[PDB]
Amino acid sequence: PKVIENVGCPYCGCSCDDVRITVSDDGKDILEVENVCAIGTEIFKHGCSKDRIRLPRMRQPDGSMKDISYEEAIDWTARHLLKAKKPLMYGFGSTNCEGQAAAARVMEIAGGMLDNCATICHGPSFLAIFDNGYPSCTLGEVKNRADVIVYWGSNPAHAHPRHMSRYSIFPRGFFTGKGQKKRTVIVIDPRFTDTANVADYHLQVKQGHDYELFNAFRMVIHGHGKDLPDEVAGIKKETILEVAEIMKNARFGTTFFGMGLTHTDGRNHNIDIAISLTRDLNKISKWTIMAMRGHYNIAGPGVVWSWTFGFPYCLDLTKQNHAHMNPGETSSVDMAMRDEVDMFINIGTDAAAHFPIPAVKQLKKHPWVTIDPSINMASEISDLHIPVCICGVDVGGIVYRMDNVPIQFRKVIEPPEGVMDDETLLNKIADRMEELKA
Amino acid sequence: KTLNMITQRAVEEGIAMEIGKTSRQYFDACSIIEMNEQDMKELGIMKNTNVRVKSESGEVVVKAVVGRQTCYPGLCHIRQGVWANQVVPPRTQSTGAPQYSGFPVTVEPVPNERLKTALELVQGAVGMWKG
Amino acid sequence: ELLIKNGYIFDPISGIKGDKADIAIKDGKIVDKVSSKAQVIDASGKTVMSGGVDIHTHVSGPKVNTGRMMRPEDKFFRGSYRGGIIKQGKRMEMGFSIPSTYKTGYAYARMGYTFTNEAAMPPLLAPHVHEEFRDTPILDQAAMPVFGNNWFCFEYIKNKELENNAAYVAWLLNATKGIGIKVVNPGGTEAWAWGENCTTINDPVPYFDITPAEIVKGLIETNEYLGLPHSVHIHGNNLGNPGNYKDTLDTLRLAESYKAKNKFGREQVLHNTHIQFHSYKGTSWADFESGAKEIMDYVNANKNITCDIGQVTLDETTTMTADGPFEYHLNQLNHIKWANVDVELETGSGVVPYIYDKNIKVCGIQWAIGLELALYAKDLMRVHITTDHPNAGPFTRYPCVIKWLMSEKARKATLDTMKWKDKVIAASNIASMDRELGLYEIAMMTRAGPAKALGLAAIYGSLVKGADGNVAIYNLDANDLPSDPELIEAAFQNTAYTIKEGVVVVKDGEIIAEPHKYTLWTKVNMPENAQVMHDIKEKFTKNYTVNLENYAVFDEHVHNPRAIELDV
Amino acid sequence: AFAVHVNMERCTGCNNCVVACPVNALELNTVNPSSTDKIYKVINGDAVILDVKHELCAGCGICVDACPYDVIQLSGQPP
Amino acid sequence: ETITMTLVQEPELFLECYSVTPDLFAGKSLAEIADLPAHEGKIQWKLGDFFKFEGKAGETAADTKIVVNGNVRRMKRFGQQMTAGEIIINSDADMYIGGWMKGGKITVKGNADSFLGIAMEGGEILIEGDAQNHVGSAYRGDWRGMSGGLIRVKGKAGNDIGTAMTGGTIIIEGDAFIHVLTHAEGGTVIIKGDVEGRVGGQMVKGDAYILGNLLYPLPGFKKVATVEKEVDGATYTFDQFIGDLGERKEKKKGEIIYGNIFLK
Ligand SMILES: Nc1nc2c(c(=O)[nH]1)N[C@H]1C(S)=C(S)[C@@H](COP(=O)(O)OP(=O)(O)OC[C@H]3O[C@@H](n4cnc5c(=O)[nH]c(N)nc54)[C@H](O)[C@@H]3O)O[C@H]1N2
Ligand SMILES: Nc1nc2c(c(=O)[nH]1)N[C@H]1C(S)=C(S)[C@@H](COP(=O)(O)OP(=O)(O)OC[C@H]3O[C@@H](n4cnc5c(=O)[nH]c(N)nc54)[C@H](O)[C@@H]3O)O[C@H]1N2
Ligand code: SF4
Ligand code: SF4
Ligand code: SF4
Ligand SMILES: [Mo]
Ligand SMILES: [Zn+2]
Ligand SMILES: [Zn+2]
Repeated sequence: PKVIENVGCPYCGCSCDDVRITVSDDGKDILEVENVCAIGTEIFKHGCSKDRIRLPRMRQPDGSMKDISYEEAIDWTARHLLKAKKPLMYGFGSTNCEGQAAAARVMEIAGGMLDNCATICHGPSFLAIFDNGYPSCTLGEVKNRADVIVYWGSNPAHAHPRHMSRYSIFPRGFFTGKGQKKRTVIVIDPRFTDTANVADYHLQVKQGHDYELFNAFRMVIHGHGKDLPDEVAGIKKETILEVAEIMKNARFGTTFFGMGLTHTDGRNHNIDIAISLTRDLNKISKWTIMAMRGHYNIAGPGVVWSWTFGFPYCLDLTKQNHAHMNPGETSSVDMAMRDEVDMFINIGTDAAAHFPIPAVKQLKKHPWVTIDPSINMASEISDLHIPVCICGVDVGGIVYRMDNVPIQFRKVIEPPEGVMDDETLLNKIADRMEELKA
Repeated sequence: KTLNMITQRAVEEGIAMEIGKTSRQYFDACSIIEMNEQDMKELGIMKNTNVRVKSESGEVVVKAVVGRQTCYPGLCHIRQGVWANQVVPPRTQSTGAPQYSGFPVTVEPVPNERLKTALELVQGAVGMWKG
Repeated sequence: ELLIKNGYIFDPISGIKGDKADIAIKDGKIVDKVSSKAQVIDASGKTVMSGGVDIHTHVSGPKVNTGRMMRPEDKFFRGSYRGGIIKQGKRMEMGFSIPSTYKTGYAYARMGYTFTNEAAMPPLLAPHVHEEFRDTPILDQAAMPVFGNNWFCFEYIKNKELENNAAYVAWLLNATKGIGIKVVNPGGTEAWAWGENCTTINDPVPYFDITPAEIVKGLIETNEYLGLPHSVHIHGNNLGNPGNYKDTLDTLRLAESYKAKNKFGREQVLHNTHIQFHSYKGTSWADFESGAKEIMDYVNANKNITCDIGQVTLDETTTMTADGPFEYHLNQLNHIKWANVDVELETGSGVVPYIYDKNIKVCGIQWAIGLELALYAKDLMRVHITTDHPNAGPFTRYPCVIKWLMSEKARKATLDTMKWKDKVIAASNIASMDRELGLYEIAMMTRAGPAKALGLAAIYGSLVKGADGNVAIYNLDANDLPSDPELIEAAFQNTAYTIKEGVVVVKDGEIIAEPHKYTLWTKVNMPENAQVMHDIKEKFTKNYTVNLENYAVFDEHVHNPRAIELDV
Repeated sequence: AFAVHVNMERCTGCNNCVVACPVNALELNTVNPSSTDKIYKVINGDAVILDVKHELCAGCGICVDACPYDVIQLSGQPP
Repeated sequence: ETITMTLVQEPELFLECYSVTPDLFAGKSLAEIADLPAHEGKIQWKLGDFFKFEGKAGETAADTKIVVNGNVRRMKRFGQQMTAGEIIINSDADMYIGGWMKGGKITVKGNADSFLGIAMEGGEILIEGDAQNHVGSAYRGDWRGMSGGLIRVKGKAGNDIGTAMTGGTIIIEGDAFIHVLTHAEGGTVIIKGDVEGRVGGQMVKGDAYILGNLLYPLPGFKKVATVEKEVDGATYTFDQFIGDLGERKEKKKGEIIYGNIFLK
């Protein structure tokens, strides 16, 4: 019955911080959680569990898995990181920004490849940002000004549940006092998703033809739109002209994109034609692209490694004094394919589940270490499983929202007696490696 | 028959993973095909029956249902997870983003065959399936 | 604890010109006398100054991180790294422009600099700035929250509540741990949120019907009433267009009725920054010449106006200013990348690469303008050196700026290697100009100017008793300046030594250690206003996505603060 | 004064039924708010209707039209 | 006049042998060449630890000529920044062959991995295998990329052919895949086979000769004329399309210039 305000929900890009927890009398049981979506409710319900991992656990010859002390696990990982020739550390989607700084230091000492879930998720988007730029905005800007909203290839209803009710559509802002009723929502994707149910338009496009769709829109905008064919990407020219007229007349627009663009043919060229469209629309209106980042602090590795090495992802830290970045050559999946690794470290992700199984097969040839709070597929095919605190429930810190706005997450439960957090763990690994004098 | 395919999200799927990747909720949420009613009739797939989704980079036995989110004739959909990534092709096009949406696949109605659990799928792909 | 024996001293705050004085640092603070247990430094024949202070530099923040992401060509180009290859310190140095935090810290340490004032920060994005500051290595650092497009400061300067606006500025500063006030494109940046711009000083903001003049005057009244250390740092309007010297004079005439009242020593009331950007003349880029003469005539008249130059270093760079319209206009000029980051109820942003190459009349004249500004200054204490890093070039080109000032052979060389020399000399005045700023003058406008203007000359910027023990020793002798200007370049590029509060951190130009750093802020002590408390709560409930209890940087997310306290 | 029923089994906690209800929007979005009572609040991930005795609803259909995956049934007949 | 390299020890991982250029091999003793640096993983090898040398290099790179005769199919960075001379790879190859090259020529007798000829500025390449994607593509985050020289991929190309190309020529004797000449500004691309589509997107200026069949034409190109053109061959009577009307166009003296894509 000790109600705690302003907590952070640590799952989706929304980084919602309007969460209220009613912690038990002893400060270690969560009773009721208000204002959060279900996916979040379950995160907190799992964090407040009574039967949770407390010590590392090693793979014995028999194939079972027995516990070891933290110092022994740190010794194991340090010795292996030094003995290896090009270790790969992957993850960082779900960690505080101190967890993504400590890891950068550890792999600076080691000399391996450091990488995050950007490669497999919105890294194709960054590659377009490198090409064309990122005309964007914070989310309060679309809350308080947006007149048109476009969800191109995204599905907020199931990806980011309270995105619509917090930032985009339903809130009544300052210059949008009328709320939804003066917002025009356009949703583009081949399915008739729940976002399209809520929407007012829908451009059911053939899966994979978004490049042709964007080119049609941009010819319309550039002015001689009469040269369009009868239909484009399955969309009909009159509907194209309708949506384009709405976009032109928008007082302040905003485009959101997701897997529909970053996981189909022409991974980054879809995103950069979208960005070109936004830059073209800002000739006569105000339009701001914006990427639907997935995990809470998945924009955290981007900024932290931007300030540390200058490169958001796919870091080639093997020269030990100059880093390199080329996603086609230094990314986790391509290196796993070309068996270019020597050790895989699972930190803040589920590589076993969410990688292609050929890549997982290629990777498991080498040692495999997992730093997770709870059991998952990586912790089931790893060699040792080091527990760690959960961001936002057992430990606080900074996280980075969809739009690179830092939210400060709070602590609601003390972690089980013995369990440390990743910044302490990565720092101890780095200290032990320097002790081993490499 | 060529039957283009995508792999995407669902709230029940997110809920399931945060219950736990090894839970009955996760099994129920992810082992799912959400295809079109016209395609189900034309192929010969009984609603709520196992089916063999076999692409060039694998194979998986997955329950076949119909989804509210109306897939147009010629589209498939698995909620992302163990089962979908058993069949996702690894081609990246030198970008690091595998072909997670938009790969061809053939669908074969194969009832009377069980579904493979998440642990069984992954630990057997690696060669660790003790149980 | 340390003494620097027998080195030429240049302390403008004490009027010392080439004396063989001895500085006895004792536990971080300079003291007159220390016993014979202090390790000595034989600085014979070496020019000693104080630890330089930089007043305007964007070495952190969301703008800079957006640039670092958007521009990976910056680190790697044509096969080899333009940032050079080096690991002197315990970490890496990546980046030619917009260097990573570990390169900025080390490069300033090698420069001799010790304090850097990260100019613009959106107040909502304060944990970002304080996180990058924890990672910068040796330099002490403060950041200036931007209050010239805040909606709360549009309401209060509309309705004429000096007390309420002062209470709000104190609350903001106490939340974002800032040190002053920056007005970036007064009013116009918010009209950019709709897509427009305030092209003059008089036009109203959309829906607010307040003007740049009114907002600048209101913020000046607020600042001088609270007695904040640093004045109202001002950007200006009609940036980067020909003929805007008239508007620059119009905006500089806004201080004619104020006096700097504070317990700190500063004579400014407003600080007009990168003025070589505001000192253009003519109609377009084909009838474009320099108005630096007029700008510096006005500044040489007025004693409550201090400036700095934005000298362009003639290379490739990314330009980051908190105002949108200038960056968008630049993108439409050169057809290169463009990034825009609108903040909620606060500011704008814009990142655009740009090539200041030598083969353009426009870039040549832009280079000449800053030199004309600096060489027309009768009082150098009021005109400082920055480059608006990286807007006019990276800071690793400060010694190039100092070479250009101190050796007219350098300027003749650059003007001769320039392509349209005839056009540049016809449309400027720097070809026939003899002035070579002396070593005393350069120490003045590098160390004492910025410190005294920031109103913290007590601790930084001088070698007088009680100051903070930050000393920077250089190679060159003050008796005879080098014949070859490249010698000056190297001498200011690499320092013979550098001390940070008593601990030597650079030797021969090679990093040695990194003890720690401070992050200065302002600590206005004053009873709260129920009216501003209510207005802030209402505005966060209705308009801001973050919460009121999560807006203030937590007490544990700041790195060794050392506030500067105030009263009422 | 009608009766709304929320299917807890498919409610995702999206909170777009709370934000869109025009009786909820009375407190913070009106000049001189008249009544400050609220029909829905999302407790434990599902929308709970505090309007137990069916006194504040007005059968507007803004909440039924808002929920992305239809889950709110509006009853126009006396309970 | 020539150098012979023969792989003796197989490296378990990929060797970044950037040091293998005529520029580094010119005017060096055999022991020195054998001790030129070469990385592998996070370790640095000496390049005599994986090769056996037999030859005499010239005083100048324009004189010397390297011949690699082993399974160098896991070796990357061959030819990097090669200014003049000659290289031969009597096998296949991996990533960055000929990267940022300014002259000379590389005659890979086999395949090639991605990033072949990245930002090249002159010289020749004579691959007879199936080059992967990013052939001639500019480095990530750049706008002025390949600006001269010749690439001759005698097999199936891939994605991102001639991205942000500025000058020169990329000839693909086989066929291609999506995204040819995106963001480009000048030069030619001569594809002699089936192309999936997306050719010429974002183009500001340039030429893209195609002798196969576009299966997905972009909406941004319209047919304006049927012209005869002798491109790598003889009169093939192309029906040119004009410009990417989706993207802004640079204007010349008194005329707007379009990026015209040709077709069979
Ligand atoms: N078929 C298909 N597969 C896909 C995709 C697709 O589109 N289709 N998308 C791919 C993409 S977009 C990515 S993001 C992946 C996403 O997939 P993942 O990135 O793997 O996301 P999760 O599986 O939820 O990882 C959460 C794990 O991190 C743990 N964790 C939580 N907090 C912390 C912390 O603070 N510290 C540490 N050390 N651990 C913590 C959690 O307990 C959990 O074990 O899916 C990918 N796989
Ligand atoms: N419950 C739950 N929530 C999540 C996640 C989860 O796994 N479970 N993952 C989180 C993370 S890691 C991610 S990155 C985010 C991302 O989630 P989102 O970026 O929002 O994307 P998706 O949810 O996968 O749905 C993408 C939509 O694009 C459609 N689409 C597919 N192909 C195309 C195409 O070719 N063109 C167009 N125009 N549309 C196409 C798809 O049908 C789908 O409707 O969600 C996050 N939220
Ligand atoms: S939208 Fe995401 S961050 Fe917000 S409550 Fe739901 S799961 Fe948490
Ligand atoms: S019908 Fe209208 S008044 Fe009633 S609960 Fe729904 S939105 Fe509120
Ligand atoms: S809008 Fe629908 S799904 Fe969302 S909380 Fe309300 S009833 Fe549940
Ligand atoms: Mo993701
Ligand atoms: Zn400025
Ligand atoms: Zn500035």
